[PDB]
Amino acid sequence: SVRKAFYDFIYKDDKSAETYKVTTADPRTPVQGFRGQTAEDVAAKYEVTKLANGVTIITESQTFPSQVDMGILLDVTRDETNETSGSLLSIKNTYLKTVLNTNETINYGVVQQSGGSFEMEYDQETAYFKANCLAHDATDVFSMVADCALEPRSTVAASVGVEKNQNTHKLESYLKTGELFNESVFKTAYGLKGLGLPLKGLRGNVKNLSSYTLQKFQLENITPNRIFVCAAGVESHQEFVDLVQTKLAQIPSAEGQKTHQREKSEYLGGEVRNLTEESNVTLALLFQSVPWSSADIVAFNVAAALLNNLRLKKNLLQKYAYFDQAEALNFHFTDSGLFGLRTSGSADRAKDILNHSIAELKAIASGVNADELLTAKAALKNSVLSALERQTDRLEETVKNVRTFNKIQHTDYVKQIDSVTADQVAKAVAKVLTSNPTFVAQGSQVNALPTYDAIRNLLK
Amino acid sequence: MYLPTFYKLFHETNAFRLKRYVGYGPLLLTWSIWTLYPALYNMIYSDFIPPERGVPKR
Amino acid sequence: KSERLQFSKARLTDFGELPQGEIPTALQYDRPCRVETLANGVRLAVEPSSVSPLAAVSVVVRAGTRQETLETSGVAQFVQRLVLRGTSKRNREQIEKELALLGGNLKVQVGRETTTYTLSVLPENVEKAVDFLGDILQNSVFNKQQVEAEKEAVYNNALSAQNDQQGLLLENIHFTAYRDHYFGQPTHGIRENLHNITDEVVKNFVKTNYVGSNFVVAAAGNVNSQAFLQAAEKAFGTVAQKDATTFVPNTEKPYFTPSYMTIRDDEMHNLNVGVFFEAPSWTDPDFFTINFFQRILGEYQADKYTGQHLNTSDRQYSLIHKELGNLPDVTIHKTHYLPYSDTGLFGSYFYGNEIFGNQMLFLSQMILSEYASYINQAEIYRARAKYFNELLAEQNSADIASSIATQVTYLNRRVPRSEVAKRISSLDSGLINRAATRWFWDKELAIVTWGPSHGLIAGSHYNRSIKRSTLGWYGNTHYYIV
Amino acid sequence: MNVTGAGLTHVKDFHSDEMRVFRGGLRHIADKQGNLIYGSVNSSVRYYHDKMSYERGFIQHSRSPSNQFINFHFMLGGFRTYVLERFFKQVWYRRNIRTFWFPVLISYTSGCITMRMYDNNCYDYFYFS
Amino acid sequence: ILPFKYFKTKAYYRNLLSLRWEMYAVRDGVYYNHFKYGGYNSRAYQFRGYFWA
Ligand SMILES: CCCCCCCCCCCCCCCCCC(=O)OC[C@H](COP(=O)([O-])OCC(O)COP(=O)([O-])OC[C@@H](COC(=O)CCCCCCCCCCCCCCCCC)OC(=O)CCCCCCCCCCCCCCCCC)OC(=O)CCCCCCCCCCCCCCCCC
Ligand SMILES: CCCCCCCCCCCCCCCCCC(=O)OC[C@H](COP(=O)([O-])OCC(O)COP(=O)([O-])OC[C@@H](COC(=O)CCCCCCCCCCCCCCCCC)OC(=O)CCCCCCCCCCCCCCCCC)OC(=O)CCCCCCCCCCCCCCCCC
Ligand SMILES: CCCCCCCCCCCCCCCCCC(=O)OC[C@H](COP(=O)([O-])OCC[N+](C)(C)C)OC(=O)CCCCCCCCCCCCCCCCC
Ligand SMILES: CCCCCCCCCCCCCCCCCC(=O)OC[C@H](COP(=O)([O-])OCC[N+](C)(C)C)OC(=O)CCCCCCCCCCCCCCCCC
Repeated sequence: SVRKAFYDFIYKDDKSAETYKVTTADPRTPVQGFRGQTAEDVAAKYEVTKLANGVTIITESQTFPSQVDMGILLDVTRDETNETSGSLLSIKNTYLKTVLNTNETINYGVVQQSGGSFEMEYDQETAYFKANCLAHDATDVFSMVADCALEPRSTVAASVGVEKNQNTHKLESYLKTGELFNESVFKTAYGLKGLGLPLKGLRGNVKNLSSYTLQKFQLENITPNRIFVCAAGVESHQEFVDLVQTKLAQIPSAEGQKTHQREKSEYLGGEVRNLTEESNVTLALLFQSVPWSSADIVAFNVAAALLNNLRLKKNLLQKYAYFDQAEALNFHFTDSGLFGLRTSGSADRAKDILNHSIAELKAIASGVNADELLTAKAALKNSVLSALERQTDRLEETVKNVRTFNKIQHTDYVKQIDSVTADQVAKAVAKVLTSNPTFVAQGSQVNALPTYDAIRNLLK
Repeated sequence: MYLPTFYKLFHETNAFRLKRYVGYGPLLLTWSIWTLYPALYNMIYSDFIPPERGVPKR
Repeated sequence: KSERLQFSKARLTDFGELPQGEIPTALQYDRPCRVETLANGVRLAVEPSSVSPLAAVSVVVRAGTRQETLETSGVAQFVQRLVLRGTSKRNREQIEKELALLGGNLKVQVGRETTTYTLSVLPENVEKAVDFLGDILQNSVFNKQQVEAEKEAVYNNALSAQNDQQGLLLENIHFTAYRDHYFGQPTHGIRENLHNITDEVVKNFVKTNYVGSNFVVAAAGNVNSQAFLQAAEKAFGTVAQKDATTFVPNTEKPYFTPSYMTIRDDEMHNLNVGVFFEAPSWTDPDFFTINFFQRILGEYQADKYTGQHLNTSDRQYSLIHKELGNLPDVTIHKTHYLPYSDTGLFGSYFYGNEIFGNQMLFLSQMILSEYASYINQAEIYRARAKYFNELLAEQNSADIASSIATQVTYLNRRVPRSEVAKRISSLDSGLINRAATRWFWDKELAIVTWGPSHGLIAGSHYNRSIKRSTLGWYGNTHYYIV
Repeated sequence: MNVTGAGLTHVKDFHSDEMRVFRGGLRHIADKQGNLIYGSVNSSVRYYHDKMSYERGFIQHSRSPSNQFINFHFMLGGFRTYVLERFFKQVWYRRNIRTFWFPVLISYTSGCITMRMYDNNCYDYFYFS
Repeated sequence: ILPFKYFKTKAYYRNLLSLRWEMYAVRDGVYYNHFKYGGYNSRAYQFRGYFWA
């Protein structure tokens, strides 16, 4: 009004203004006249439906008024061939770039002004575009999530992605991050195919990530039968179903056309020994674990919780000083799995780093004490429930549970962890140890290590 | 959500900057009035207030 | 449910955004919370959330670094570590086993003027968390041998503070801001005094400060209000009551001392620069306005935001991010608002290449000062939406319990989501400008620059440029060069 | 992190040999070392010739003007073909006159008409009967 | 105007020189390689190819 205009022209407070009173109200007492409503939490209900095409929809009902979360999960790095290795990384580096309905700048502005967040994360055999925002901004945000998650890559997007992928590769090489070491581990484990393709993609194929290759990748892999849409905090399932239908209904059914299909993954017991002249030696010893289908997966997690929390610290890090750091790796895949240890320590005692490490893993095969098992299970429960308490992570794991087991199992994770016993963990680890080892070593004196046959004999 | 065009943001920013800079117009006017005051006096009483017509008898 | 569909945009009257005084429907509802006070002065707060899978119990004790002395410097760390060493009822093995059996998440953080012990557990043993946590903080026995044993750990922890460069720069900012008060001394204690703390000093510190009036126990998550209240009355109800006769050091106001410190350490490859204004206290009228300012001048990292995703930095609704996008080597920026009982510090921490030292030095000063004269509505609404999302996003039991305990400690009240939303939504361009000129325009500064200072050594004093940098568009000469 | 990029991004960084005298010991830097900074007008003025050109498999032959006619192809045909036809019908008319004969003719006619009207009115002013 | 000039210039310079300096003993593994390999001279172009060769 005129009074506000006058009091803004001269930067002087308007004492009588109600907004001034509200903003300058003493924090010790509530603002006069305002008293928000009170409400109690409600049990969460999960509902799953399928469209005429293969797209699936999952909703977690509102438990308490909060920001709505949405997401799209694509079963589509395992589905990358040497022709199009690293496409998913380029998509990640330019996940906000769309040109069909909304622009890169405009959808970034949508993210910024909605006050929420929008992220894209991809693993082997999965990509996930998640977003969280206020309810009244949900619709628009979803229009961005779907397009960014389903629109074919544009030439400008691919051009930007090539540069960003090159920068990412340079940064990874400069930092010597454990991700590159894991890439080498998977290369030797599976053999540059299926799960063996590097997560960040081959560096020699970066220049080939043109819009044509990305579009070929999307056409081959992205199909309605492998698209899951998820919402969390939605009062009505049907409202979100309609919201999705308004966007993903156009996608034609892929039935009747030869599908790409995923080749069954084979495990290879290779070894890699790289001389890097590093003052520290990094070793990794892995074996084939069980897939998601097998019930032993939980046990394996407990085994990891038995190492990364209680054992591996005391037996290796505390007793020996040359152990820079040791950890237990546990990856699960739809058709295979990996479980083992990754250690790093002084190069001059590389052999001492290896033997002891094996013993620790072998100790698990020997048996587990009751107290250690209880501690590991308690720590695993704490971590899992800390993850589940946050709505976004809960929704992501809900999507993954639906896409893997066709039902929701995160509601009874605690019971599954409780059901685990020491005997099951010991037997599972003993069975895993019998598999052909996959051994990787990068260090200054990796040239002097026990032979692969000696490694197997020690493991035996 | 509030998604104003960058045209509008540029226009509003430049409007504020113009408002800020206009405040020095009076300052320079006062400086050039204190200075050159005889010129202002000549202008005022030659154009806006012309002298009287008649002449002294002598 | 809610009237009409929840995704409705009907209320978005102001061109796709809510009006000034309105708040989102989600923030109109507040979770029940009850606060009670005991005879000892211990304050029990409970905000149950049945659906949550965990229960968090956070004990906040107002004892902290502020209540120490040069001769007793660092005793707070010793108390922190010795609480878990043993007690009359439980040994070190006993307490370690108890902690392992239940949730192993026991986060203990000691900061100036406060110490927080937050324990996260399963809902079915929340009482075990209370009775345990009430015992450990109350009946702990401090042996001379045990205190001697942990001197090495405390000393090493006082040397490794440089690993978290942001934390060390904040410590140095506190040092330079309050040069005539113990509030400026580091929270990790004086290195050379950390080998002089004995059993008697620790016992005196925990007898003078750990009193009922200084205890606030908050519970969040799947917790039964009545059961938790009864358990906490049983456990913390026997805490010794505060005695007015005892003397608590450093009780005067830490008056702000503007200064500029240059920790010149070449070979670092990067520069940490912190620039801070004096800020209101917890009880000041402009408490929520400064939080809104913090969310206006948000965090930044070169791996995110304009650093990696945009055609140009100008094509966005954030001026600070617009400036930071054009600086390739300025990697990290974060805005910190630290309110205390008497004073506060609001400022920016930059971490980036030293070639841009004069930019990071003069950037945060300019933007805030610019808001003293003109702030666009786009920035106001961006900060408002960010604040709403932050209010709705506090869903983890530990963090919410800690926030409840801190709010009860510093305000004797739990501030509901709806009230904060109403307070910050009412802010307008004029109110923002007036608050900024009250706190940012033509004001003094506390500056610290840690790292390569070859290009910053000249002009490394509080010269004309530093004082004129807090003027929007006046004194911005040095920022735009290079 | 203590790394140059702070552990978050890769910085395209370069230490220019400019403002340095010795690359090692007492040895001097190459005189034209600065020219190795590609894509900079400051490096060389030749960068101002920034036309777009890329080609492969192209071979060009140019002969010394010492083995060529001083005035090549001059009056190669008859005078009529080289001058009257090539120059006065394909270089002057086909290019110049054929493009402006109509507009210039219209403008000239209109200007002449109006100037004649102006002169007639002037005569009427000056002379009576 | 002389006294105000004095206040502006000489007292101000004396105030700016009220600096507290501190030097410590850094004995970490880091070597002072920046000192050994560093430095830029604005007149280096006048010294390159002319002096100390
Ligand atoms: C009504 C009835 C009418 C009846 C009559 C009708 C008549 C009709 C006539 C029609 C005429 C048609 C003309 C057609 C022209 C076509 C041209 C042509 O195609 O050119 C290419 C033609 C062919 O070359 P091409 O294309 O390589 O073809 C290869 C050929 O098959 C083979 O190539 P080539 O290499 O064998 O070429 C041979 C060519 C030459 O070709 C060459 O290789 C080039 C050689 C150039 C040499 C130039 C002269 C060098 C010396 C200069 C003076 C230095 C003085 C230094 C003093 C120092 C003192 C200290 O022959 C010559 O040697 C001729 C050069 C003549 C140069 C004259 C310049 C002026 C000299 C003045 C001297 C003054 C002295 C003063 C002393 C001191 C006084 C105090 O090349 C030439 O002709 C080059 C020479 C051109 C000379 C032009 C001179 C013009 C003079 C002015 C205009 C004339 C009127 C002036 C009136 C003045 C009144 C005051
Ligand atoms: C009163 C005193 C005297 C005053 C004199 C005033 C002169 C005014 C001239 C106005 C035009 C100047 C244009 C300059 C260039 C800009 C235009 C341009 O480039 O256009 C692109 C156009 C197309 O080029 P393009 O597509 O880029 O292709 C590249 C060309 O092939 C590239 O071309 P190119 O390199 O192959 O050709 C070079 C060019 C070289 O020409 C030049 O521009 C050189 C001029 C040198 C002398 C300039 C200064 C002279 C000053 C004398 C007075 C000095 C007084 C002050 C003295 C000191 C103080 C007292 O030679 C020609 O092409 C000549 C072709 C024209 C020959 C005549 C053919 C038509 C004959 C039948 C009509 C006769 C008149 C009809 C009147 C209306 C009724 C029908 O270029 C041309 O073809 C234009 C050529 C240049 C103009 C030719 C003459 C046109 C005159 C029309 C005047 C009509 C006025 C209204 C009626 C007046 C009634 C009295
Ligand atoms: C006919 C005139 C010819 C002779 C030249 C006259 C020159 C007079 C110079 C002295 C008076 C200047 C007064 C305005 C000062 C503005 C300063 C400024 O930066 O602007 C603030 C802000 C910008 O703030 P800023 O802080 O970004 O300023 C920097 C501006 N740049 C980047 C351009 C250097 O701009 C405005 O919003 C106001 C602009 C006012 C001037 C607009 C000029 C064009 C429109 C009006 C004139 C149109 C007719 C021109 C003649 C055409 C004839 C056919
Ligand atoms: C006949 C002669 C008549 C003379 C009458 C004189 C009466 C003067 C009375 C003045 C009363 C006080 C007014 C205070 C205004 C403060 C505004 C403000 O907040 O400023 C901040 C802003 C800029 O702010 P800022 O960015 O510099 O800093 C703000 C400060 N903080 C951050 C702390 C809040 O400046 C302006 O508003 C300036 C523009 C407004 C004034 C413009 C006047 C133009 C007049 C031109 C001369 C005309 C002469 C006549 C010509 C006739 C031709 C025929």
